[PDB]
Amino acid sequence: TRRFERDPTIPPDSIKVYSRTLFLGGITRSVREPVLRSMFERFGSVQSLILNHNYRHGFLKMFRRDAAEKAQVAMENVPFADTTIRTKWGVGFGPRECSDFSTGISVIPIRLLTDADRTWLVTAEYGGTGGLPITPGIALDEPDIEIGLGISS
Ligand SMILES: [Cl-]
Ligand code: NA
Ligand code: NA
Repeated sequence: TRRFERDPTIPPDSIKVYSRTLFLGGITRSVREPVLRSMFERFGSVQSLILNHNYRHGFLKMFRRDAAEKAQVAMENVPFADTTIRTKWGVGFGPRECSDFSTGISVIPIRLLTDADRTWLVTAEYGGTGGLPITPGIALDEPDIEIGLGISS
């Protein structure tokens, strides 16, 4: 079910966004996408998994925030081959400075949302407002991003 919570105790003129994105550290070339995908599918459905071995990292997005929380706890520090897979909260939406890297929760002043950010929030298939306007004092899950700005599809 979509998160759309009244969260009136957060700071004025802001929204709270729960990340669905996990940062993956320790990603040596012995750590491959099909294997990580199978590991994370235990916790829920995986929406995106992109490894960049050039940087020894990857980014995972779960369809559901609750699945991301379960995955982050279970996969926080996993010995594997020549490395240790280290799963931490990432940020996939909004200003990076607004994201608490300890918890994967952003509190974002509405004034810092770009027009693309605003549009993605209200039109996202997963996360976001579920088609409602952005107003202060609401908590939401990370929306899907990086698609065209449109309301016809
Ligand atoms: Cl799921
Ligand atoms: Na590393
Ligand atoms: Na570390």
